[PDB]
Amino acid sequence: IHRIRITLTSRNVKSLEKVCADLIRGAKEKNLKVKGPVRMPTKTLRITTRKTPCGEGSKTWDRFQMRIHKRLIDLHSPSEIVKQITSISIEPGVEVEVTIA
Amino acid sequence: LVIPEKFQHILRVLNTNIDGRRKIAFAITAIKGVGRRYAHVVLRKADIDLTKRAGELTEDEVERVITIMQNPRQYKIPDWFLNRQKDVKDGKYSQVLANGLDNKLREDLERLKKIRAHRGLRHFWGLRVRGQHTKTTGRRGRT
Amino acid sequence: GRVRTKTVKKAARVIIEKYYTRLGNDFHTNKRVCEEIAIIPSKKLRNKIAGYVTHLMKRIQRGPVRG
Amino acid sequence: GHQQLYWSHPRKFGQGSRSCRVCSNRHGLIRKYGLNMCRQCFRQYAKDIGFIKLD
Amino acid sequence: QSVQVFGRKKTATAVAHCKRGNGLIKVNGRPLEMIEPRTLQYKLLEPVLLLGKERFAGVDIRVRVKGGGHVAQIYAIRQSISKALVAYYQKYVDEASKKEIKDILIQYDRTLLVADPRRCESKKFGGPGARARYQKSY
Amino acid sequence: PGVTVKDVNQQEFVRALAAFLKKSGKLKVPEWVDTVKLAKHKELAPYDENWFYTRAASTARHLYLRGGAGVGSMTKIYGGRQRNGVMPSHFSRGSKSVARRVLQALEGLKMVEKDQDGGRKLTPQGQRDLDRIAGQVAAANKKH
Amino acid sequence: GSVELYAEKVATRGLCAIAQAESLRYKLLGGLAVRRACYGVLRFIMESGAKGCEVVVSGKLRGQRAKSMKFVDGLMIHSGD
Amino acid sequence: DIKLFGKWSTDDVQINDISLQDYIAVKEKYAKYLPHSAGRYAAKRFRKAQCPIVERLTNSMMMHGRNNGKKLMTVRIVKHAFEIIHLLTGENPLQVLVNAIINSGPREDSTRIGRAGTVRRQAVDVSPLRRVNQAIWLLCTGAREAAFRNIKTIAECLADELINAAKGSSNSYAIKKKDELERVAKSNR
Amino acid sequence: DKLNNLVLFDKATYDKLCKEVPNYKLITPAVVSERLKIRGSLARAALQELLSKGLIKLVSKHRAQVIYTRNT
RNA sequence: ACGAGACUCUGGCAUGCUAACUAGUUACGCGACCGGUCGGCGUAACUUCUUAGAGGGACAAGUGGCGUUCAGCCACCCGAGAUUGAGCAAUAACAGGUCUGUGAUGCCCUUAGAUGUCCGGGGCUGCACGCGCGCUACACUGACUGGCUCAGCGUGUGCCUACCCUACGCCGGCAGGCGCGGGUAACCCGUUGAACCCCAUUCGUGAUGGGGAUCGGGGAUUGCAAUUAUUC
Ligand SMILES: [Mg+2]
Ligand SMILES: [Zn+2]
Repeated sequence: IHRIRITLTSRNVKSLEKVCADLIRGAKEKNLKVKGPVRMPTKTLRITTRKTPCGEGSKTWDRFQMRIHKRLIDLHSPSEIVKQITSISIEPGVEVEVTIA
Repeated sequence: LVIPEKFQHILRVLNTNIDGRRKIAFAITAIKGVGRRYAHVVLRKADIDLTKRAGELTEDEVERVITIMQNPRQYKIPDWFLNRQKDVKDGKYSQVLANGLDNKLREDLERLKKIRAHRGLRHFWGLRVRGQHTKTTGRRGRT
Repeated sequence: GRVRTKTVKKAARVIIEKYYTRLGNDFHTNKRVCEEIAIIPSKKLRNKIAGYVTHLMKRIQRGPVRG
Repeated sequence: GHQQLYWSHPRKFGQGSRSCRVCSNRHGLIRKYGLNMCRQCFRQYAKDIGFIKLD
Repeated sequence: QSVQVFGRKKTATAVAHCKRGNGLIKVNGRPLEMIEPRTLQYKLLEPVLLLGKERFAGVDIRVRVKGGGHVAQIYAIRQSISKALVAYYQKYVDEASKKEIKDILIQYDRTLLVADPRRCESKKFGGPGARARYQKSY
Repeated sequence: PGVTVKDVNQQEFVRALAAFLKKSGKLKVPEWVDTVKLAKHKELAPYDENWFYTRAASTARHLYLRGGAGVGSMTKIYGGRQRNGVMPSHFSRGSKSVARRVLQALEGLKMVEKDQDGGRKLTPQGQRDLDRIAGQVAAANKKH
Repeated sequence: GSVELYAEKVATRGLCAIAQAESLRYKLLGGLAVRRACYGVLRFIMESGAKGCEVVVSGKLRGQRAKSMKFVDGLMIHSGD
Repeated sequence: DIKLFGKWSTDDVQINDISLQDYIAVKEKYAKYLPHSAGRYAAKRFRKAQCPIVERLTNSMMMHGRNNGKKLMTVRIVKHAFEIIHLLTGENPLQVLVNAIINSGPREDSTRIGRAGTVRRQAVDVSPLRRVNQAIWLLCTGAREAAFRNIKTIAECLADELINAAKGSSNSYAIKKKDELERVAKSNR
Repeated sequence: DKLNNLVLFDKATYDKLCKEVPNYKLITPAVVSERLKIRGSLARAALQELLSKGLIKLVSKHRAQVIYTRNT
């Protein structure tokens, strides 16, 4: 199938942007037409906990946070070229999922 | 304009006095078994005008209102609308009204006290029966 | 309170003493000059330094400055 | 017999059926997102997990 | 000939599509004198009342509004309509007419053209809201 | 001219459509209309005693505006504040049976039909009826 | 057969606080006096190019009453990102 | 042609107090259709003097907890009682409100002793802004407790309160409180 | 202290409702209720009846406030 | 030099850039009603609206006063904004709290009719009374009953681990029940049809239709058990 969608998830923005730019550059050096990086809304995981290990003192809370950023790339290519582009030693921490539509 | 035909300022129904100035469906609420919803359903199925006050209805209207109040299931009032559904002893669905019916059926606490159930014991001791804390609440009338 | 910290003031004084020829009375040219000749890791700090440089240029315009 | 009695009480929903995956305690447990750790263990391992303080 | 200029208040945002037409003003498909509270109807009519029907006579305006609260959707609609007329006049008529309409609108109300930046403040622990604190006892 | 639902007042449109439905005499009403409460968060029965026709008119108008609704959607439309006594108030949904019977009565008038994606929608006959009633409302005291 | 484990060396041991903490731990476990071990770890960290460092040891250092003992050198920031 | 609501002009309103002319905003830049403008008059000191007097009254009406933030209700309560002031007096309601503001503001009152003290009070003069603020507060309070536990609706209590204050009558709560404050200031002179 | 308002008119109070209320500058259910010792519901009904007969002019109507004035 | 500031996150502005069938908007076709209304259908433009990256943008910078004419303060113009809110936070100290968070712990105590551990049943709520945090009120600027119309933050099917969010259809006042689907989620719930508020209605100044404690009789739901009454 010529419809290939790459989903990129990461907790670090800089790594995700570097990987997306590298992937699109590789897909454009080859004569492939690629739909640009669609940026899904960021998911913010929140946990609020009491600071103390006990129940004593002024009630203070830690507000922890995790942020998940999601990118989508659609390209028209045979699967072999997609495999060539994907395996380019991507930056650690970025999860890449290639799906056939 | 007040009705000349002896506008009943005070009306006696079930050994209770209802006020003729009160709008119907709220005047008959004074009966100790009838409140708001029961009154409205009774008057709807008795087909009387709800905008009238209790003093402008005739004797026949009040009579049929009393009968439909005392025989709800005979006029297609649903069984879930009553306050004595599946009554213990005689498993009859009914609506208990006023002195002699509501307060006497209230005197089913003696059943609980005779079997010495925990709820009956809490009733006998004047305490609270529905599992509420008694530390810091209800301290009125307990010296 | 718009009181500048010693970081801003010493940075501005050194910048002025070193590059007085390139500077003037314009904030928007001074900030470009500062970002070209200096390494200020923040944009807000750069803007504060450029603003104080403009103030000091106006001050030297009508005489001397102790710094 | 003891075989049918030992640990025979149902443990499927209450606090007796959940515990910290680190310290095996049963109090102050965080079930959100599948962490299944108590509050103190979470404060201890939050940076390793990836939860960092921003605001 | 169209502009699509929009305006906001709190979370409510309204986009006004203004094209060459014959004086139609609708909000979410309903005519202007039908918006909900109807106590602030004059707040909606302020642009056309200030500028006159003659200036809106050559345009059709259709406003799509979504976001938080009746009283914000109002003020968002009026901001969008004012800015849409200003932009249409600037792009398709001249700078002088734009100047006069902008002067009238700004003199009457700055919020007709420039959005209010105020937003809800966060809640901090230790109190029911942004700055209120729970009762302290000794 | 030409008048639709969206260029007339919705309250008097609802009143006119309810009058039309009652006058038609083809809408089947349940036998418990004079006993039910319309919501758990209600305290009394409706005051009108013709409330079924008004509710049918409201439901038909809603299906006109945003089609594809079913029970649950209409139950959420007619939900409201529930006062829990000495407890704080909370949102509460409307009666499911009244919404289901209103929708089932609107069909059979050939004004409402099931939609493919699940739910209810207005039939072209229903759209025409609502638009004619809207034209009547507009030609009425709305503007003479 | 899918998981596998390498093992590499730290570029600069003197600049890894976990490594220095382990070194101090196993120095104290070896009977070395607290001050000698702390000062040695401090000096090794400073000689490795660190801009500054701080070693704190707390507990029953001398006697039945606990106390804390701090060794600092160079520059050390505390606030901000 | 910017009549309030859609019926009350401002061209005929005369403040005629000189002292409060700069602090009652009703006339030309402060002629608006509605007493509801969002507005940011509390951001900087003295700006509330640019707020129209009808909006100041409307804001002062939202009081005693249960009515906090309900400004649409209060603009309705002003629209009514303007419709009622016109019926009762035959004059422009804006003129009646302005006259009430003039009449109900204290001119002197007492503070704690002078430079310092903890025994008695010393008389001092009132700022025009504080005059207008206190007038609005007193008029609103008088209306509020006239309508409480009474079949007389609000927008009737407020209308009669404003009418009495415009007349200077002692049937007004605001006039009584103003006289009380002024007399106490007189005694502590 | 406790006021005792009527719920329906008597001939004396139905009088002084047909030749003085139509002369008030302001006619309101609360005003008529206080000046005729009648309940709010009766006052509203009487004012609606007077307006139906053309003796009263409606100035404004609202769910919370209805205002009438004399026909002059 | 540390702390303050700087810093990071966050709120406001960009018709400028990058670019989107898991967001749309215009336009054009095809339909449904009386040019208009279409969260009716479909496909070009494109990115204002939506997302989220880069960069820009504000500095007391401009003007006028006050100041040693300095550091700065006040006011005004232009401006999206002329003080957004948090996070982190020094030296040093407390016999502050926590051994009941820990396979963190030193010393004691106990260790087999056990202070280990399961398993029944009680308790932790028990009520003359005192004291904190609170919820609902004392109404008419309100209750009731219909009608109308607007959000945002976010959470959804699990290592063990049983337990998810729910559209639509039907049955039942109701609480619920029964079938059928979607969703591991900008894809489904959902266009989150929130409440107050708005509009109309009835009440009519009194413990009143305010207010809902207490208590009786029925019906369901979750659970292995609901009585001391889980909840509805
Ligand atoms: Mg800081
Ligand atoms: Zn743990």
